[PDB]
Formats: sequence, structure tokens, C-alpha cells
Amino acid sequence: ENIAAQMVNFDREQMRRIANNMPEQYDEKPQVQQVAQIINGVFSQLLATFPASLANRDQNEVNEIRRQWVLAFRENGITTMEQVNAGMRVARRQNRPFLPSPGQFVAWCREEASVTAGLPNVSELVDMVYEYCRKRGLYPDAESYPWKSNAHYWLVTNLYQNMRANALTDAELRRKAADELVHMTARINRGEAIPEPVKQLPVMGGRPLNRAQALAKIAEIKAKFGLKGA
Amino acid sequence: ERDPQVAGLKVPPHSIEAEQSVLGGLMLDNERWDDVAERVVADDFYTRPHRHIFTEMARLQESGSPIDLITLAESLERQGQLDSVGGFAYLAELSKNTPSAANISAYADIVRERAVVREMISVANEIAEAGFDPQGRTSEDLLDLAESRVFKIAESRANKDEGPKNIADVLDATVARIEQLFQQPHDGVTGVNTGYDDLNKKTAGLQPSDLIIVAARPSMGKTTFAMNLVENAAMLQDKPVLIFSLEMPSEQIMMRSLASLSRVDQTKIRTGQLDDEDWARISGTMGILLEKRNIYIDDSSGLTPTEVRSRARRIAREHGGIGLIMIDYLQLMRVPALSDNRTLEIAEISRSLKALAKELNVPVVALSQLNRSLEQRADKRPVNSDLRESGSIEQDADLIMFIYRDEVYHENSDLKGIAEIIIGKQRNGPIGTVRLTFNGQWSRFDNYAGPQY
Amino acid sequence: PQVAGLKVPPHSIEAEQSVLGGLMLDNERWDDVAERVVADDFYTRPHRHIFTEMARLQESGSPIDLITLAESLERQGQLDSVGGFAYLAELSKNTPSAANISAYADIVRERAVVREMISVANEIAEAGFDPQGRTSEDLLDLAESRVFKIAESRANKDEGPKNIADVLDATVARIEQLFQQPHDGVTGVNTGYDDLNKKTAGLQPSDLIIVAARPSMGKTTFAMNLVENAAMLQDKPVLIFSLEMPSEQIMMRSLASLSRVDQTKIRTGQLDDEDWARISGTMGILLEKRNIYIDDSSGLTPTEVRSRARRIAREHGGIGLIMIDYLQLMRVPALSDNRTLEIAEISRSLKALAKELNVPVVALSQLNRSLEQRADKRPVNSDLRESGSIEQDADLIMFIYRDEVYHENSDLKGIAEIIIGKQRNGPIGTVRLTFNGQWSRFDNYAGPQY
Ligand SMILES: Nc1ncnc2c1ncn2[C@@H]1O[C@H](COP(=O)(O)OP(=O)(O)O)[C@@H](O)[C@H]1O
Ligand SMILES: Nc1ncnc2c1ncn2[C@@H]1O[C@H](COP(=O)(O)OP(=O)(O)O)[C@@H](O)[C@H]1O
Ligand SMILES: [Mg+2]
Ligand SMILES: [Mg+2]
Repeated sequence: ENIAAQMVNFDREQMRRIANNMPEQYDEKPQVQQVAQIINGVFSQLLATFPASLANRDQNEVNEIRRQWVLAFRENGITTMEQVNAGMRVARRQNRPFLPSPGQFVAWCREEASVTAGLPNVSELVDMVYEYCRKRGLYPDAESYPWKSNAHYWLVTNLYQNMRANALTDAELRRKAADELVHMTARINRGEAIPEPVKQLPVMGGRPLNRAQALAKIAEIKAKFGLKGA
Repeated sequence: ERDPQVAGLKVPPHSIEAEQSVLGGLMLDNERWDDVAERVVADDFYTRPHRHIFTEMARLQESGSPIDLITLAESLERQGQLDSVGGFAYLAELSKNTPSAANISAYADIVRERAVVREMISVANEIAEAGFDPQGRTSEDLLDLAESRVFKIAESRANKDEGPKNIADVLDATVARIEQLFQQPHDGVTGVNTGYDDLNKKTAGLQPSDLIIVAARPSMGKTTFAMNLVENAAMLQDKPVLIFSLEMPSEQIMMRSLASLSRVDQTKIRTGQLDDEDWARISGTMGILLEKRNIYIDDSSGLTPTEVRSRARRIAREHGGIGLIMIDYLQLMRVPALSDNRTLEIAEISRSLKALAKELNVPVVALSQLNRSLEQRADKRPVNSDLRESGSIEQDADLIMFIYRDEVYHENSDLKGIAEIIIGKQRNGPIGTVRLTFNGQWSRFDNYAGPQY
Repeated sequence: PQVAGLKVPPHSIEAEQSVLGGLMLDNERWDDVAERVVADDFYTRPHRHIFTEMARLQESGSPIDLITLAESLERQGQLDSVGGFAYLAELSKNTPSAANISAYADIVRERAVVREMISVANEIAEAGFDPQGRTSEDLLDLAESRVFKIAESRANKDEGPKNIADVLDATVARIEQLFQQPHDGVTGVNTGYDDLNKKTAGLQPSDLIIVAARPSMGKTTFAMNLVENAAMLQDKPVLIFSLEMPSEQIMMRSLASLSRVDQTKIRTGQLDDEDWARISGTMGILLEKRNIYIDDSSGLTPTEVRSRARRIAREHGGIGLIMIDYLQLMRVPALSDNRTLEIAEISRSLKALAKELNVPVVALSQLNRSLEQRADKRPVNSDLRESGSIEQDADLIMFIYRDEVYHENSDLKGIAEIIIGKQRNGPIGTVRLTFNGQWSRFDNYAGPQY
């Protein structure tokens, strides 16, 4: 479109577009210094936990490992120190002398955060999904399933629908379960109220009719409407 | 008859349905004509009425008249050729039975292919028939005749990729270019002027048919600098300037342009806290723009290179050329076929942009994003390798400029308010850093009046 | 045989019988017949067999009279297949000695040419009727290639297996031609550089040549210098396909290189009197020669490039060199989905074009970013990533390396290295040149050599 039309509209409206005005607020981002300090603290605490990990290694390998950890944390979004503390607790629970991979540490942090929010971990969620996939054909609807809590219902139904629609494999199912757990934990930590399904209609019933009365009704209908063929 | 298929293979290959679809699409849509014109010719049509219709439509298109059903029928009626074609009844049948909402490119290609195959078969038949009946011709004459007949098939193109040219024509064109450049003293600006002295010194303006990439980290004035260049090009040149905005709407761009041109604080305009002087400045700017009226903006999202090229061609046809093209930004452009691989999509986008720039003989400035790892380096001034996932962008770009502000990363920067344009790849000149002054309050770039080292 | 509209392949049995009988009766005129007709020109198997046996006997130093020919045929068991001593005696007797075998040999001539032309037309029609997955462009390219090959020196049929006699004649002709023109170690197109000529003996015809380097190393400069040297040192046309730059910028670079004038002055038009004189001399020489053609179309398919090269060779009777800059910008629409297949098709088509036109084809290519992360940044073959078929199909591969590009404090400023990564018919190594970017030129390195 030509600028002339917009300018003519601006001249015709003037104060109307001033009422429209322009959205405010800009973009603010954290500095690299905070991320560097977080990475240094994580590295120091891990070296304290696993002193033998960097034994017999030059500074170049240490710098490369630090760069890899920085990249992994930036990709996975490690900002709060509470996640770092949870990961350190999980690592102190772990019994492997060697230094864990950054992805494993991120998984530990996410798993501990999910467990803190009163939700099952990835393995329990996957087992529940498998049990649901085996047993849900025996119930009239998803709301008739014996659900423990609303979070279980939503997680299981969402994972089942996603898996059936996208033909997910086992590893893809586990990754989706981890993502769903992260999202549900984030929602729970933000307060929020989990809805109580939707339900679908009552069952009705109450049909106390026998064979003889039904035959009498059919005969009466035939007599009234003159259905000679029947 | 008495022929299911025994006499059905004397018929040369053809497709009536594709011809009718193309003619109907042209009748019910006159915007796609060029797409039809670049794929089919009047001699690709098997039936005389279709050739006549296509020729008349081409004549009307060249004369500027619309090529709808009514106008075409009237034009044929005046020349007395309506009866020969098949009548207004046949014209209406073609217009109606053939849908408007169709892809005419496929039918045009189908029409093109059958004509080539049929002409090749006919030429082979003629060659064999001449061979069996020499009629006094020698072997050399027959071979020359066969060669001419065979190569006359791929020939007969109206005007499309004229091909190799003798050194004489290219030398004449180069002499004409040199004379035209010298006849206009612009103090070393042999191209689209940018309005900045040092930038014009280092780059000699924005040369036509070049791919120009502007790259910067978020919050660096990349969009502001691009808009300043667009405004300078529009003010200093009379050719139209086209803008593609895949991120911000056109209204915000217009408000930013008004603020930059009138040097009115953006906060007051965004809050509506203006006064009489601001109104006078805005009115003067709008009067100047109405005097020019050489800027066009398209704010569609997810634009493919084909749509961009088509719209640029349409604008050039409507207003006799383009002065500059601006795209913000290239990463938002989508290639449906290469959506699976990002690198191939980026390479296709860069190649299409370079091809468009070369075709239109206009400078095309596309905006790009850098990698976040740049922020982790000791020096945050961008380099070419900071264009990761876009090696083809570095390869195919004539000019690459990085916008840098040390004030963004350093609060106590000694160069506060000073921005650097770093020339990563200057194809036809030297490389270096050009210093400018950045006014984010007015959202503008100005010449650096301070001392230069 | 009224011959009032009959469609019969052109042939004359009487001429063949007369030629064979005359050669039987007088073996001395064999040379006068050997320059006018070949075995393949004969229409029947017995006549071809007889002519081949006579040629073998004559080039083995033996008479080709009736008795000797029959005895030689009998020893190989092929006398019965020919037709027998009865048919040989009939050939010897029926044809009179007092004959002019030159006219008959010229008759067993071009009739075969017309028959070959009819065969080519039939092949074109048959290919048109049954595409077998071929597009229209492929069919047109095939037809053009066939009709172009048939109309060049007419040595034999369009294409097919050839007896080793014809190939040996061609090889001896090639040796004699390469020895008739002393170029001091250059048997192909001269590159204008002595060390490169020593390494490669010129740009050989029918070879695929790849020039590769990282961006800003000077691929276009080196290629244009090769084009200019080929044009100045030869008479055949030189064709340029520039999908990356307009022809005007290329011409400005060429003027800067040839006239040795600063490129910035030419681009900005600010020249002194001596610069104008040099430019005038260069333009005069270029307009005197007139054998450089430039095509700056973008997104060319291999079919279009081959067709345009074929048209140029058809118009001017041959090509001296073809240059493409560069191959990563070419398009194969049917294979747009897969890049590897597209690159393989481009490389194969370029090699086929080089073989067909008997011309050197130099195509430019780009390398991968990972090269910049190695300890030594000099290119290797594996740096042709996505283009393994390029490494497999290229007759010659040259990489351009300037150390000053990566090292500002490099001690080798102005010195470029041409590294031969692959040479099918020669050695490999590094050739040093002087890079004058001011004039956009490469020159012979005058420094000391180890
Ligand atoms: N009204 C304003 N007042 C002061 N500074 C501004 C204003 N608007 C934009 N800026 C500055 O301009 C810079 C670039 O903004 P913008 O052009 O939107 O982003 P980009 O750098 O991606 O082009 C920002 O860093 C911001 O500080
Ligand atoms: N006016 C000039 N003066 C000196 N050197 C130049 C000039 N213009 C270009 N160059 C040099 O040419 C080189 C690249 O040329 P070119 O061959 O076009 O690059 P590519 O290798 O991508 O083809 C650059 O390294 C640059 O140093
Ligand atoms: Mg922006
Ligand atoms: Mg180049």
C-alpha cells in the first residue's frame, strides 16, 4: 500500500490516532555477568562434590567444559539459583564419582523441581500413561477413569492425545512427559486453579416395560395409523 | 472413424484443458499475465483460435488496455476477427467453464511442454523426409538444414535472458556507465546516496544490483538505521522505495519515520503530549512526503521470495522502476518446500534475494540476526562467523555491515551515543569502521562531528 | 524400381562392387581409396568384412589380390561368412579394370552421411515418442547434441563404439598437431603463467577444472585473469557465465587488470591522462580481437548453459574456454528438494559439456566454514563438503589461499598460493603468484624459489 493513503487517514483522524497512540514498554534482558557468576558457582560446587573429575587435566579442557555448560544452561534456561540447589541435592544423592553431563544435571534439576510441586516424576507419569492406554477402553469416558487428582487427569489425557495424534515413540513420549511436568509445575508455582474436568451428560434410564405391553403398544399404533403392511 | 486408439496416436501431443484454463485465468485475472507471458508463447497453442486470442491479449496488454472478457470481445469485434475465433459464445464458454481460482503456472508449463515435444517430432519427420528426397541437395546442405531446423526449436524467445553478448556491447555499456557517473558530481557517491559522509566515502553509496546485509544484536538501532537509510534514499532520489515489514506494523514504522524526520521526541508522540510546534513540524514533514509520495510499505507476514519478487515487479511496472528495497528481517521469510532444513531455507532465501537485486538493478538491504554467543566473547564487535547457520549469506552478500554500540553492553562506555558500522565484507572496496552519532531520543543516526583518528 | 516416390536408404551396391574389384585388380590405388571411404560406409556385412580384411593386409605389408585375400580369409574361417571364393571371383571379374575408383569411392561416401542423418532423425523421433521420464528440456538437449555432433567433420556415425583403427588415427593426429606448434611445454590453452604451465601443461580440452577458495580470496579475479590470458593468447571465443556479478563490474575489473590502472579510479571515473591512454589502448586491443562473450543471467540450469555454449560454438566454429562463477548458484528445478543430487547433476552435466564441446570448462566453487577452525587453513579436498561428486568428477582442482586474509601480520603479503588438490594426468603441488589487488590481477612470482 502507498504511504499517501495512510497519511491522508492520519490527517483526517489526527486525534483519533493519538487516542490509538503507540504501545509502550521496551525489552529488558539480564546481563551476561549474572549468568557467568551462576556458571562459576555451579562449577565450583560440582568440583567440591566431585574433586576427582578434573584431576590430571589442563586449563584448556576445563575452559571447554565450562563453555559447554554455559551453552547447555543457556539453551535449557537455567536462571534461578533454586534449580541449581535442587540439582546439587540430586547430585549429592547420586553415587557416580565422575562429573555428570550438563544435560543430566538439567534433567536432575527439572525432576527435583517437579517432585517438589507434589507431582509424579517422569517414570511414574509414563507408567500411568501406559496403564491408561491399556485400561481406558473399559470405561465410557476419560472422566470415568479412577483419577487420583486433576493434575493426573490433565497430564495423562494430554500425553495420550499427543502420543496417538503424533505417533510418538517411547523416547519422544518421555521427552513430552518431561515437558508436560515442567509446564504443570510452572503453572502450580504460579498459583492457578486446576479445572475439574468437563463431564458429559447424565445417564437417565427408568424403562420398566415388558414384552406383552410393548406388543400391545405396537398393535395400538398399527390400529391408530392403519399400517396395513406391518 | 472406427478407431479406439489406432488412429489416436497420429495426433501430436497437446492439452486443450491447459490452454482453456490459462485463457480463462487471464480473462478473470489480469495480474498474473506476466507469469503467463514468461512461460508460454502464442506459437505454443495448438489451435488457431487460441493463438489468435493470446496474440490479441498480448497486444491489449502492451497497449495498456484491460484484457477482461468484455474488452477482449469488443477489440476482436472491431477488427472483425470475432467470427474467426469462434464467437462471443465461445469466449464466454472459455471465461465461465474455466475457474478463476486456479494455478495457471502449471497449465502454462503443460502447454509449453507439449509444444516442444510436438515441434521436435515434426522436425525429425521433416529431416527424415528431406533425407529420403534429396532433390539435388548435397550432404553438407542437408546437414546444415537439419542443424538449423533442430536449433530453431529452442530459439524464438521474445525477450527472456538475452544470453551471451559480444564484448562490443558490454564495452559500450561500461563506457555509458562511466560517462553517466562522471556527468553527475556527487563528491564520490556513484549510487544511491545514504546521507552520511564517511559511509559514502567508504562505500560510494549503495550500488545497484548488490546484496546488502545489515546485522546487529537486539536493541542496537538496526531497524532505526535501516529506516534512516530508507528516508535518506527517498529524500535524495526520485525513484520509488519499497519496504517489507514482517515484524512491526506499518503504523508504527510511519510514526517512527515522522519522529525521525521532524526530530520530535518519540516519548511525547507515543504519549500524545504534543504542542503547536510539534504539530507544525509533523505537518511540514507530511507536506514533504505528499510532495514526494515515493514510499511504499507492505506489512504481510511469512512472505515467500516469489511473492516479494512479484510485488516488486508489479511496483516497478506501475511506477517505472525502483530505487531501493528494504527487508526486515530475512529470518522471518518462509520457504514451504525447505521448511524441514533451516540451512537450505536460508540459502534459498539469500540466493533469491541476490537474484532479485541483480534482476531489478536496485540495492536490496536485508536485516539479519546474530548469534548469542557473541555476547560471551571478550570483544562483542560482530564478525562474519557470528552469522552462524547462514554461511550462504556471507558467501552471497556484496556488502555486510554490523551495527555496534558499546553503550548497550557497557554503562560507563567512553563512546556513549557513538555507534560503529563495521564493514565485514566490502566486495568492491576496503573494509573498516565508520563512526556515527545515535540519538535514540529522536531515533536517528547523524554524522560524527567529533575528531576522527 | 521405378524410384517415383520410393523411400529407400541411400546406397549403391554397384559402387561398392566396383571399388572392391578395382582394389583387387590394382593394389596401388589403395591410398586413393583409403582417403575417401571407411569400412563403416559400406551397407552390407560382406563388403565391410572384405574392406576391413584388405585394410589389415595392406597395413601389414601384404598384397590384397584375389588369391592372397581368399587365403587370408580362409585361415580365419571368415571366407564362408563373406560369401565365398565364388563371390570374390565375381567381384574381381565383373568390375572392369578400366574404372575411375575415385568417383565410386566418393559415392560410397556421403550416401552413408545421408543414411546417418536419417538414423539420427529416427532416433530423435523415437526418443520424442517415449520420453521414459525425460523432461522436454532434456529431449531438446539430446536432439541438439546429436545434430551438432553429426555435423562436425562427419568422421563416423553420430556416436557409438569405434574400431581401434579410427581411434589410433585420431591419437596420431593429436600427437602430430601438438608437435606442429612449439609452445614450450604447453599442449592446451595457455594460462599466462609459467609455473602454472609447468604444473599443468595448460588447460586441457575435455577436462573439468574446479577453482575453490574461501570468500574474499580472489576466485573471480583469478578466473577473469585466466579468461583474459586465454583470449589474448588464442583465437577461439571465450565464454563467461557470471551468475553473481553484472557484466559492467566485470568489465571494469577487466579494464583495471589489462590496462594496469587502479580499480577505484576507474570505478569513480577519476583518471589522469596516462590512465585514459592505457584504457584507450586496452579497449582498442579488445575491439580488435572481439572473442570474449559474457552472460550475466542468474539462476541458470545446466541445460541452458550447455545450450548457449553449443550455440556459441555453432556460430563461431569452436570455443577456447568456458568459465562459470559459480556453481553453487545454479539451479536444477526437478532436484530442488535434495541439494546433493542437484550438485551431482550439475557436476555431471558440466563434465558432459566439456567432453562434448572439446573445451576446457572452469567452474568456481565455495568451501565450508569449518576450514577456518583448523590449525592450518589451507584448503583440502574434504573442504568441498556437500560436493563429493565434485571431487570425484573433476579432472583438475585448484585452491586459492592468501595468508594475509587470515593474518594481518603475515610475512607473505601479496603472495597467493594455488594448491593443486587433484590432477588426473599430472603431479600436484603449490604454485606461488603475486596478487595485485589494486589492479585486480595475478602475476608471476619473481621472488626466490626453493
Ligand atoms: N523513544 C525512545 N527513547 C529512547 N530510546 C529509544 C526509543 N525508542 C528506541 N530507543 C532505542 O533504540 C534502540 C533500538 O531500538 P529498535 O530499533 O526498536 O531495536 P533494534 O535494535 O532491533 O533495531 C533501543 O536500544 C532503544 O534503547
Ligand atoms: N579496489 C580494490 N583495491 C584493492 N583490493 C580490492 C579492491 N576491490 C577488491 N579487492 C580485493 O578483492 C578480493 C575479493 O575479490 P573477489 O575475487 O571478487 O572475491 P571472491 O574470492 O569472493 O571472488 C578482496 O579480498 C579484496 O581485498
Ligand atoms: Mg528490529
Ligand atoms: Mg566472487
